[PDB]
Formats: sequence, C-alpha cells, structure tokens
Amino acid sequence: MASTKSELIERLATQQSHIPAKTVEDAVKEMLEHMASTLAQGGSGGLTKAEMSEYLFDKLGLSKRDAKELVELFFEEIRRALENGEQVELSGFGNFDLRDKNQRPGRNPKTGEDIPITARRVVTFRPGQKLKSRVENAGGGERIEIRGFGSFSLHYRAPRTGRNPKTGDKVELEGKYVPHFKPGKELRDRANIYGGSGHHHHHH
DNA sequence: CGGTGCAACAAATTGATAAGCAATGCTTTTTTGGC
DNA sequence: GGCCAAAAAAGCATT
DNA sequence: GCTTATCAATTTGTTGCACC
Ligand SMILES: [Mn+2]
Ligand SMILES: [Mn+2]
Ligand SMILES: [Mn+2]
Ligand SMILES: [Mn+2]
Ligand SMILES: [Mn+2]
Ligand SMILES: [Mn+2]
Ligand SMILES: [Mn+2]
Ligand SMILES: [Mn+2]
Repeated sequence: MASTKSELIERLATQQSHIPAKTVEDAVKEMLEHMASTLAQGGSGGLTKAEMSEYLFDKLGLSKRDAKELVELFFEEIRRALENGEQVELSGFGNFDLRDKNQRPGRNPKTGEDIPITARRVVTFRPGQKLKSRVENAGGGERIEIRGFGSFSLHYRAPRTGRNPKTGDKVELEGKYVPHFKPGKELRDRANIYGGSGHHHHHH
C-alpha cells in the first residue's frame, strides 16, 4: 500500500498510449517542477490546471489538448490511489498520507454548542526536505489550487530558538515559509471511507 | 482565444485534541543514466 | 521494457 | 517538549474551470 512517482507515471502511461511513455513521463516531472517552483518562487500568481497545461505545451511542445488530459489524469490517478487506502509518495516533492481519525469534541464556533467531530479518514501532505528547502531558500512564492483535488499554500513560521533534539543545544531559527496542503471536497469524500454512502444535501 | 455561471474555494469565530518539528549521521529506498 | 552501479532522496533515530 | 494543525457550523466574498 504505497505508490511511488514511478508506479504512478506507469499507470498514467498505460492509460495514455496515444502519448509516448517518455513524454507521459517528462510531463509528470515538469508538472512537479512547475508546482515546486511556484511554491518557492512562483511569480506567475496562483497556479491552476490551465497554467500547468500551457507550460507543458510551451516546454514540451505537447499539444494543448493532450497536455490538459494529462494534468487532469495526473491528479485523478493520485485520487484513485488514495481512495483505495494507498499512500502516494512523490520523490523530490512530498508524500500524501492517509490517517484514520477518532471522534473528538467539537462545537459551533459561533454558538458554542458542543458538536462532536466524527471519526474519519483524512488525506495529509508531508513536504519533503528537498521541497521544503526551496520554499525557505527562495523566500516563498505563490500558491496552487486544483479544484476537487486540493490546494497548496505557504504557511509562515515565526523565528524561534529551537533545540538540537539530540544534544539539547539551542539553535537560532529564522522565520520561514513552509508548504501546506488542504484536500479538496471530492478528495475528502472518496478518501474518507466513512462517507461513501448517502451524501449530505438538504436546503434548510 | 474571450465571456458567464457556479460550486469549490479562503477567511473567520472556540477550544479540546492530534500532529509535526528544531540538528544530524547512519540506513534504506528511489531514481538516475548508460547498455 | 529489464539490468546495474552510482547518486539522490528519503527514512529512521526522535522529528 | 513545545508549537502547529485539526475540526465542528455558517456566513461573506473570491475564483478555478467546465461550458458556452
Ligand atoms: Mn515507500
Ligand atoms: Mn506559450
Ligand atoms: Mn477500490
Ligand atoms: Mn512518510
Ligand atoms: Mn492555510
Ligand atoms: Mn537526505
Ligand atoms: Mn521510537
Ligand atoms: Mn513527546
């Protein structure tokens, strides 16, 4: 129950024959590189699906039509993996874990009435060191938003005196930014094996 | 390529509970690039 | 596409 | 060990992207 960058590019390939494997492969790499770049430097504002397609077109001369069908598939394969209980691990970027959460005390932040947070399975993103370094080294860039899949943004970490967990020595840590992912609705419902039933849909 | 419409977004409230993390060396997994 | 040695990244420790 | 994130329900304003 673990899908790597390669095992994923393999599934996208076997489902995109009209597209050469080496291309189906370069694409995934370019996307993750565009994504990583966006978060660290960004520049071109928020990254979207149409930005990742245009880039593929520009960088790999790939037809826009196929570039779009891939980007979409790319995120669709990951979703498929996760909902199956599989964790997606992408080298040089980050891993997408699955965690089963037990019910805990909640409430209505507005009213204050105790309303418990049901047990569920949530998807989480763990930024690799490679990527984390870029974000702090670059000084942080823009964000990424892929509807139905999830969003990537940068969170600020104020400076603080930290400890070498081994020696106990203090170390001076500078403020920095770090990547943060928020699963999209479509991904939260498919991944959470506690809601694949009668959906929630009433008007009052 | 350019314009619309709308559900999926971000942000905002409290507060008990869960998850992550500062340095760094050894181990292990993954990828890389030639054949 | 598979084999392989090396390089890179992640993993673990504990994070 | 200390610090950051999770999440509840609901409103207000923004926006990605399917679809003309
Ligand atoms: Mn693994
Ligand atoms: Mn162009
Ligand atoms: Mn299944
Ligand atoms: Mn992991
Ligand atoms: Mn955030
Ligand atoms: Mn490393
Ligand atoms: Mn342990
Ligand atoms: Mn502890």
